[PDB]
Amino acid sequence: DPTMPYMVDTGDVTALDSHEITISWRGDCDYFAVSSVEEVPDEDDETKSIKRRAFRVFSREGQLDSASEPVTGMEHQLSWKPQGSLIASIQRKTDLGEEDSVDVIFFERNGLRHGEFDTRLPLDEKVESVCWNSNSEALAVVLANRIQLWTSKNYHWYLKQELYASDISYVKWHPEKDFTLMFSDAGFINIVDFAYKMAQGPTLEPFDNGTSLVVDGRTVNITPLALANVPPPMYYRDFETPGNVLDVACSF
Amino acid sequence: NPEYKKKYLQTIITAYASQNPQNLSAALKLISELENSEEKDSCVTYLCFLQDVNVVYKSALSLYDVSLALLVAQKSQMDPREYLPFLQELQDNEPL
Amino acid sequence: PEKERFIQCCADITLELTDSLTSGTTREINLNGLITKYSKKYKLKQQPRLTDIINSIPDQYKKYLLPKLKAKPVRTASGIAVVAVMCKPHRCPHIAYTGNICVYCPGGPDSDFEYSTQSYTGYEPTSMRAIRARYDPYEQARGRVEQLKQLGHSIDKVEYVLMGGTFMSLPKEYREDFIVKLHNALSGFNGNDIDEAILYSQQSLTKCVGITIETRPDYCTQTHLDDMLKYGCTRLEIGVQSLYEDVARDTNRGHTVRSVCETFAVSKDAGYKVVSHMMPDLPNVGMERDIEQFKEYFENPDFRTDGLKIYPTLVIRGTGLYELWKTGRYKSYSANALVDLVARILALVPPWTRIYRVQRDIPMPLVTSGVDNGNLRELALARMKDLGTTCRDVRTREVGIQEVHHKVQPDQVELIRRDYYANGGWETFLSYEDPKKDILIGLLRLRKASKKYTYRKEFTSQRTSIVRELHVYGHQGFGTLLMEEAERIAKEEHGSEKISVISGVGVRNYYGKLGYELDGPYMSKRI
Amino acid sequence: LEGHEDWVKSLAFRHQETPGDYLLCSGSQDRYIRLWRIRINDLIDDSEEDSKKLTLLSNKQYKFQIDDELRVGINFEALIMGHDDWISSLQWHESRLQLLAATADTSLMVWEPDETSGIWVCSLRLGEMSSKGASTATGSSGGFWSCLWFTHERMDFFLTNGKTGSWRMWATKDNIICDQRLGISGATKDVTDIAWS
Amino acid sequence: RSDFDYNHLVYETRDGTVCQLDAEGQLMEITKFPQLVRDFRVKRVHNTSAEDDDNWSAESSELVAFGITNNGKLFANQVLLASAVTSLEITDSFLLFTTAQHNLQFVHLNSTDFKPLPLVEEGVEDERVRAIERGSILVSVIPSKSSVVLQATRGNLETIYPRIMVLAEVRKNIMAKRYKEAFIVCRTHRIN
Ligand SMILES: C[C@H]1O[C@@H](n2cnc3c(N)ncnc32)[C@H](O)[C@@H]1O
Ligand code: SF4
Repeated sequence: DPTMPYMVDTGDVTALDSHEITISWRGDCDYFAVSSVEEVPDEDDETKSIKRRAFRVFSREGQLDSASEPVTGMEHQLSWKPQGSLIASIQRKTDLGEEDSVDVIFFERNGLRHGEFDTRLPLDEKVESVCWNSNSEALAVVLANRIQLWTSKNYHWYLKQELYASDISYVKWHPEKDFTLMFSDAGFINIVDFAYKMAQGPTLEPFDNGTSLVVDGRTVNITPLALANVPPPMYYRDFETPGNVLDVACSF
Repeated sequence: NPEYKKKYLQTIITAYASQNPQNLSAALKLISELENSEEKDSCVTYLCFLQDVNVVYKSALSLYDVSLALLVAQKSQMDPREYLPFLQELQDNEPL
Repeated sequence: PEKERFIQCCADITLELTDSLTSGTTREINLNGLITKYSKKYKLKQQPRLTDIINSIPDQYKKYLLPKLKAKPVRTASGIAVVAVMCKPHRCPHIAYTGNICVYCPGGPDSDFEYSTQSYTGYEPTSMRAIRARYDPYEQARGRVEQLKQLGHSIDKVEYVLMGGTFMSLPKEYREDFIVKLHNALSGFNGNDIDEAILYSQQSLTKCVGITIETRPDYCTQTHLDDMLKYGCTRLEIGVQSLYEDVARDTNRGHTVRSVCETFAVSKDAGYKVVSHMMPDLPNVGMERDIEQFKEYFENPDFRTDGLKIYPTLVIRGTGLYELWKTGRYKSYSANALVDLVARILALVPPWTRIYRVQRDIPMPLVTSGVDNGNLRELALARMKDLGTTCRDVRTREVGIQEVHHKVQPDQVELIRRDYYANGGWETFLSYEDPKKDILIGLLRLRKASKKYTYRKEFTSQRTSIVRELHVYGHQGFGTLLMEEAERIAKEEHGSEKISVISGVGVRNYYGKLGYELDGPYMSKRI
Repeated sequence: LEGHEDWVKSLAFRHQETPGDYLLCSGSQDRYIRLWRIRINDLIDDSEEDSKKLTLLSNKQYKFQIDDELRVGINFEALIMGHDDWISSLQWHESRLQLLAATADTSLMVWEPDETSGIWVCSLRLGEMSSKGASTATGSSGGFWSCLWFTHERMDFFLTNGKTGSWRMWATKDNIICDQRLGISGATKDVTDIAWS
Repeated sequence: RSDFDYNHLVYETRDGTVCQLDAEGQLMEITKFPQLVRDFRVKRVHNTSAEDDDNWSAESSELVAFGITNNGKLFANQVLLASAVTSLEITDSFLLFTTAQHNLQFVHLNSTDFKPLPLVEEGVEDERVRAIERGSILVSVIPSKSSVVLQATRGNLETIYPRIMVLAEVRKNIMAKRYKEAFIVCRTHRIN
């Protein structure tokens, strides 16, 4: 029998979860999100209650406003995109084979899952937290010894940069000016700043084609606009790398 | 060049109809001067699409020809009762 | 007498105007005044109209003097006379396998209305025309085209719309009969076989320049798309109403958003053009999520459809929403709030997407609560001007409305080309436009048939670029320019060996002079 | 033959009651009818061309050889105006020079040559009783299909499809007084239930 | 980044000073800026006029660096030609920038001396400025096709053919005396 409703698929908790409650303010600072680990005596096999990770969204007056969708494998990560939508968290998704990849997931103020992107991180990698830029344009993912920068032009979240450090405690964004990240690497205060750049090929009139190269972490996509004006979410004959690319340039 | 007149007639017609003095006399003269019944009618249709049919028909009259006038008057929407007797009377009289 | 002097007044007016116009002379006093000076000798209520005098001109003079009163391109020059018809009332498919019908569709077969088709209230002009024709396609089409002829239009490119419920949920014989009847009422052929009807309509005068069939995402499978392309369909209209799955679930919608997106991809890869319906003020949405979904709609490269239809949620008696609005569970927006919301949404419409309509024309005396006025777009544009930003909609930048509303003429035409990625495909959007004044003169969409989703035996055989839509409104050799540039793109930019344009059966001859040969339901051309 | 501007719905030759010449009518979708004069050899009656008679192009005469010798000089003869809609069916008379035009505007009428100016006028017209074929609320485009026209002793019967599966009769004595006689009926689609009284 | 002609190399220091570099490895301080710029370009621009001096030659060279910072201000050797610009791209004989006033602005690269440009008032309607959709950032330029490729904020590419580039192509083809390739190219971009 064809049906409209979708099955329940109750959530659960992971193994590398950090059992500390976390709090995030949204950019307008009119609601805040609190994430915790909680166990519920669910109707599904009420004999033994199920422990998982959940969160709630409260108003500025402390009033509880919304609960969260029960997702199988949320972690202690949680951050609110300063635009005011898409609370960002992370998920293990470790039930069935080849479906196992830690992925950043999104939620709304209703706490109903809405969109995600698959971090190309190894399954066993430990992720400390996530963050958002001041203007909500870039999202930083922090791990034990490396930070990742993500952006999105057409919902295709690129891995723009990966800063390699030794021992990362916390990572912050500059509030008044975006693209200025700071962190504490092994007892050192480190400041990094970023700026958009067009990886342009030569524009010199003899044999030029606007060979714009876009980095996608392990990928380097090509677009010779003078040959095939491919819109950005697709690309023209990309090439790969062994690791995570930092920046690219094109020969004359 | 004879070849240009052979081929690029419609250019010359456009030129004659485009100059502000509107040298339609030369245009219709050269159109009738063509020794054909296929291209000449095509050029007349082209001219009527380009230049107003009433003025071009008046110019055809002023060119002292009735056959060309009758050919044009089939593009002017006037009732044929209102010009066919006229063209017949013009046709069956002395030149002067 | 009362009216005879009116008839003879119209007669003398016609004869005198014909005599004056034969040698090329205009009138003086807008004949109605001259009409009265003779017909109102006793002033017995004789009130003529422009249609009245037009229905008096003799045939030989009528067909040649009529267009000398109208000059708006899309009105009488482009002549895409939108002629809407309706199918017999029937119950929309999902009701069977869910339990109840959509929770916001007013009217139908088992509402307080016994006569109106689903999602209709039997009071729109189309509904009275359908009933006075008893939902028969032949009478509907003949009457509408004849009413258009009477009102002085010189219509030559009839474009059909098949409104009312889901037309795709009917027995195949009935739909075949409906389409054959439409094409027959257009051309004049009196046959019964769909193949012959198409073949006849292709040569027909008063070309069937296309036909639109609003439907549902589930009923647009491969076989259904093959059926509608057999019919002659050129644009699809798909109900979406929400990108949030919870709203679709709570509205008894019966189709997931993922299904909608898949259908979008496969239909756009079948050469169609899709126009989607986008309902604001759906229950459990709120202004924040309304703006969110309308901002994502053009931002997610998966939907990005070429048309749009914003239909603010109107509650009407008898629906599933009256038993939920009466209890106060759901409260509508505010008039100012909704006007502002429409302003902000329209601020985000990209240049290629055309806003086909705004809030439904369901009568005010029947709506329980919703939009107050009936001129929502007027206030939306006024508020847009107040906010400073401006609209990029095709319909708000095309030449035809500007020449009569804005009264602005175009003088800086230039070639512009967008190139975006939608529904898994690379879609180019060529146009000739006015950069200084933002006036669109001609447009042409174009798509690279994606390997993932294309299925037509005409396309999977060799790489193909589809000219999904070509439209010229306001010398005038534009279609030629756009078509040539599209050829160049498909040869170099796309690397496609055969470029094929989907076309309404009426216009299939126009591409003949362009060197296209008819392959299946498309007008194709190898390269 | 050219002179029509739209599709040619129906056409019908007339009886060669005068050898060497007869009439052929062609009715279009553009609400026009055109009468063409077929003239066989020795009756072709050309125009003396050595003296310029100034013929119009629309009056072009098509001359052709059937085998090599029957020179046929078919020439346009008349333009019948004002049918208000398509001409679904047209048909001559047995003897008289009257042309029957059955149109799609729920109307059927009869033309004849004017006894004065040699042109054609509306001799008779029927179907003005309010109806629209498959509907009846408003008429105007949606009535009469094919027509038959046959004369008994002194009775010009007109027989016409009513776009509802029912025939319509009109019997008229000489040319004016016409009255409806009984016709037949029947459904156009499948018949399902037959309930006896 | 590399030089405009790729025969050199350039860089910028945290001081705000832009310096050069060659294949051999010899540097020279190119210029300095009022503040360090988050992006820049370099060009040894030449000059020309109606009647060129030095026996009709354009060898009057000068190295210039066009830079842009976070505040939004374009610098051509310590001068402020425009403010609040979003992005730039230089090319043979042209400099393009998006002025964040929803217009693309051209500067010909035939002046050794740079002086602040006029403001683009409302309705200027000139071959220099060109109207552009809001939020659009310039991405690339192909003079060989005379096509400026931008990318609007929502993320859909957009190729325009600005008036001045096709016009310059038309002129250079008129001198070249083809009258057909020039005519073909111009009629394609419906010209006058
Ligand atoms: C015809 C289009 O309008 C939508 N629709 C359904 N019910 C209503 C209503 N009450 N008001 C406006 N639009 C409505 C249909 O769902 C479809 O999207
Ligand atoms: S929601 Fe769709 S299927 Fe349901 S009644 Fe409305 S149009 Fe029909």
